[PDB]
Amino acid sequence: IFRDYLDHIQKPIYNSNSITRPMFPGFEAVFDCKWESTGITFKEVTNEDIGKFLYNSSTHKRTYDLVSLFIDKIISANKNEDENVDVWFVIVPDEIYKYCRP
Amino acid sequence: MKELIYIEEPKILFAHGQKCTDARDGLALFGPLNNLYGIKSGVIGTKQGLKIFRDYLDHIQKPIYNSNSITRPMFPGFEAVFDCKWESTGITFKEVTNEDIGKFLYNSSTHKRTYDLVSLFIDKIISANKNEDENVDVWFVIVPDEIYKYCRPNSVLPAETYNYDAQFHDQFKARLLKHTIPTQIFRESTLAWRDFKNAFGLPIRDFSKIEGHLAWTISTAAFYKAGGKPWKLSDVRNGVCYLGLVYKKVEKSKNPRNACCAAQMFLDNGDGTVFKGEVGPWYNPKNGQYHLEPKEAKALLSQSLQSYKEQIGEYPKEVFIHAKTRFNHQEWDAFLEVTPKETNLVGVTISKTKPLKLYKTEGDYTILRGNAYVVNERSAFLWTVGYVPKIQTALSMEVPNPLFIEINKGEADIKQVLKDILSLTKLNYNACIFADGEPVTLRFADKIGEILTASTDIKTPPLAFKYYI
Amino acid sequence: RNKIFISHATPDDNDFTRWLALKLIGLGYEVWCDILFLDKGVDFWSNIEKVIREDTCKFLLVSSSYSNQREGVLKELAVAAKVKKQLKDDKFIIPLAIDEQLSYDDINIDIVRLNAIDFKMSWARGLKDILEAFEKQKVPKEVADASKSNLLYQQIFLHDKSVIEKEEIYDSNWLSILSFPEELRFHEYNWMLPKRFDVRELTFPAVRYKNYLCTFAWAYDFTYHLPKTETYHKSKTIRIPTEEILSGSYDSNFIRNAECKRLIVQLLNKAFELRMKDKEVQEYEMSNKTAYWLEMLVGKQKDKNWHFAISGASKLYPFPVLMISSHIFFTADGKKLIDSSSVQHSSRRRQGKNWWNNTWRTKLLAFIKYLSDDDTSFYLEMGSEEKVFVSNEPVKFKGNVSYNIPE
RNA sequence: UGACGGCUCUAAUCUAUUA
DNA sequence: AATAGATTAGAGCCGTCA
Ligand SMILES: [Mg+2]
Repeated sequence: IFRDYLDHIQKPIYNSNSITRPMFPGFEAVFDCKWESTGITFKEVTNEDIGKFLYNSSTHKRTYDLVSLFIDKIISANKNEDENVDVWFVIVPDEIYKYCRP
Repeated sequence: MKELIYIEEPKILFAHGQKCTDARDGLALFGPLNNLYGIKSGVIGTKQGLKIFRDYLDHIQKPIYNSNSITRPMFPGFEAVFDCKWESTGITFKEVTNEDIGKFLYNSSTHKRTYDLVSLFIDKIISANKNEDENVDVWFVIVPDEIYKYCRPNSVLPAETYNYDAQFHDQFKARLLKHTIPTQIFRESTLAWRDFKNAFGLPIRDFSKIEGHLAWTISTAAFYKAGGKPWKLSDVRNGVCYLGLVYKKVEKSKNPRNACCAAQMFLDNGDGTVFKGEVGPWYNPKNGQYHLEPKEAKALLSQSLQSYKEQIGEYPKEVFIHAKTRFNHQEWDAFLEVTPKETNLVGVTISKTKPLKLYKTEGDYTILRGNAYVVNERSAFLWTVGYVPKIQTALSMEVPNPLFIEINKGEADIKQVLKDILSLTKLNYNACIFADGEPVTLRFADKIGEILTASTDIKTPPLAFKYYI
Repeated sequence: RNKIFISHATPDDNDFTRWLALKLIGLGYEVWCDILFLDKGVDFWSNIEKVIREDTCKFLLVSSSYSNQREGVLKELAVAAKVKKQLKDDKFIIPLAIDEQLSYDDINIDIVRLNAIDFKMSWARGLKDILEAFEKQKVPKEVADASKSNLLYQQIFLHDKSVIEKEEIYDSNWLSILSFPEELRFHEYNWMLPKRFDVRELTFPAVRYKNYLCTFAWAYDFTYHLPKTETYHKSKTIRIPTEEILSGSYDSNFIRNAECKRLIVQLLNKAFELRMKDKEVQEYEMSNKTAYWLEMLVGKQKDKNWHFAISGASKLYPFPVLMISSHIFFTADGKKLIDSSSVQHSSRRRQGKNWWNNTWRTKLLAFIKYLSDDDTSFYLEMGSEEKVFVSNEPVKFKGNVSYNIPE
């Protein structure tokens, strides 16, 4: 999904009404910088763990487990590797967002 | 009469699936594997240091030549080589006032002033990383010469901070480990060498004839530290794992308490090259002894096997444990009590303290590089340093020494061991050279060991080499 | 017409010309240049004009302080101008400026009015400009290929220099041990010799072991130092031949094989030390070993004379040898060593700078040959009637691969 | 600490024997 | 606490042209 979306916004995008909402002329035509799917560094997270954790019936416990799962990976990637990554985008399934309220 | 054997060059791989024996030639002809877009650099230092770094970056956008183009390939420019942008406009500056530097470098105690200076620099680096918007790929630390002169452990000046190494470089690199910030340390006399002179009007270090070599080295280090893949080995076989071991002394404590660190290398199965440290420092309480107790040996081998299995999906078919020492029977019994049934564990010892020198009878040029003398089915000498006909010169200046390789344990074929040891000399990402004199499994493990021996607070350190080298 | 003609100064613009020609050949173009050919000669002229007149499609000129006012370049430009008039192509000649010392107002009259491609500030953008110009003018080209460039590179700078099948012989720093006495013997002076005698000062090499004496010497040798030895029953001497313990086929509760080998090595080292004392050669106590030197093997370096020196250690693996090392030591006047280790380090670092392979090996063989006893050997006196014979020529090694040393 | 190579100086530990 | 042999690690200086 992320790769699709990044490829999409490299070209100009228009709205239905161009007065209320001025067009989007494309990412590089606007921001004078390169952001494509060539400077990505994937960190696969198997759906098995995510599914397993989100069944404990205790909201605080499962929130803690999910946050730990994600941040451990992000921190290891930051610290123990030579790669330079600026913004760490987190794609989260919908069910995780829905069930993470008090 | 004794008989020698020759071993052919291993060759390395570049972009477009093209093979070459040299890294400079293959980088100038073909280019690197992956596609970076550009290096955004953060520069922490004084004002003059920032100007020096800017001037150097403006200098390596163009061709730079050596004195001789055969002995030393020339540099056609950073963007010509690496197909990415590293220019002095994507720079963020974090000023370090000179008054603070002068203040802290006077306490008459090496440990305290070293701690104060490392704290000074890493405070700014950490604050910038935590609470700012600019993205930085590598941090370039410009250091004056006065700081470099007096911060060595055996440096004379003409308790709380005593639990640290008295070396600025190692303490700096260790105290930034839990943040995972790639950094490159530069002296001020390295980037602007023409300006620093002795009391005769001449440079202390003369790079006049080797400017292109310096540009190659610095550019390759910067490219690798920012997430670039310059090259890889071309004939790594499947199911083989290479494991280095090196010992250091955790000095400055009641117990010398030797520690051990390992480095790993195998094939990705995607035709890549996995080359990362395998370290959680393992200790031996007894002084002077460089052997693992059974528990530590079991833990080390179990961890390495599990890492290989997780990356590949199966256990290795062969494990070569390169080391600078011999193994005892307790060590190898502990090693063999966790290895899978259908795996072959071979323990090789690479020694350098063994006098032997071959002299050609006629010329003033030394023995050819890849020569070897096989004493026995379990021993052989190997010349990793010697004349290379490709560059019409040798890798040393006097008569070079060979390596004494011994199959200490297991059952292997010595010729293949020599062939594998020669190829491992072609992965020194910390330099841009024709070839190294030692396998890189035993060198990067040593670097890691000497980095995470300058502090005691390190837990579960990173394994990517860009945070140590 | 497929060729792209590059004109330059042969000995001066070689680096840039080679770089650009190889880059263009990698991109897939066809290039003609005088650095792309071997076995030249009568090729010059009568073939340059033919290629300019009948094969060239673009005439790239490298403009620099060296190519300005050069006869060959100017003549080639004249031919190229005539060819440009002959065809309907105003963009047939494309100057390339690279020399920062060539001001754009100091250009020769032939190209003062032409639009050039700039290379001074960087070569990457100049290459891009050339590529865009060629694409805009529709210059012929094939599919891009750089393996072709590597193959061509080899045909010139790899054949002129690769490894060659050639049988050579080397000299090493090992000296084989030729003779061993027949039977090492242990003399039982059970509480007869003094308890703190410091047996290292005796006339022949000895080594205490239990209540015995490990030596190669004869039963009633060293009687001057041990007066009460004549009354000694010789049958209590535990005699073990040297060959059996050397081959490893001897072991008993009294002594193991490894211990016997170690004591033999100790005896050999002490014998070498004593003999070098006999040879009347100067000493130099290094950090852990001792060196030897003579008061060319001695020479001059400014205010300090350099002295070639050797140190010797005897080993039983791979085979019984006497390994030799090489050092340099410095004196104020050829007779007294300078008592400064830092100065010695600096002097030895700056003196071996100009010493190549032949110097090292010749000096080593000269020093070793000077210690030779009679004709081909050198003996270590282990006793009154016992000797260990050592060679004066080092061991040779053979190999089938070498290089051609093409100056 | 931009590399690499070659040197020199200073500690240990083990093994055998003697006190 | 001595005499060896044999094996390990640590610091620190010097050269790279021709
Ligand atoms: Mg580096």
